[PDB]
Amino acid sequence: VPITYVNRATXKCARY
Amino acid sequence: VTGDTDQPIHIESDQQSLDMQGNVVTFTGNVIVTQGTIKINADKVVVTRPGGEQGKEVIDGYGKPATFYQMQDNGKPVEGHASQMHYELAKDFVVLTGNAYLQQVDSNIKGDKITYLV
Repeated sequence: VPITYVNRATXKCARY
Repeated sequence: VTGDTDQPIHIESDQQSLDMQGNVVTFTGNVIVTQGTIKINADKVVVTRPGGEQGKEVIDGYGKPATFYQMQDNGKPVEGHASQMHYELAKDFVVLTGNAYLQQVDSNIKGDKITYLV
């Protein structure tokens, strides 16, 4: 299952 | 009425840091981790990314709240607490440590750490 996160401190998201 | 293994890992927090030469992550501030029915909660997580393998990275969580919760439609809740938790990508290994506790219909254990796989 893939790792994905959302950055509260800019507004946008990533996989890593 | 939805899948948990069906959905991606959702993660959020307020600090985020990475190093490409350090090969490591930090998140900080009340890290929430969820997939469908699963809820897992910490203040920090660590992951080492070697690369060359693909999908052998591990998600080591620590700091309070340090709680687990799940609710199945099949009349089956499960919840627990520890100080430290190992979570992973498919089956690889799982353990909860530091005053670990877990309860379910057919299962009741507590101690320093609980042995239970994925």
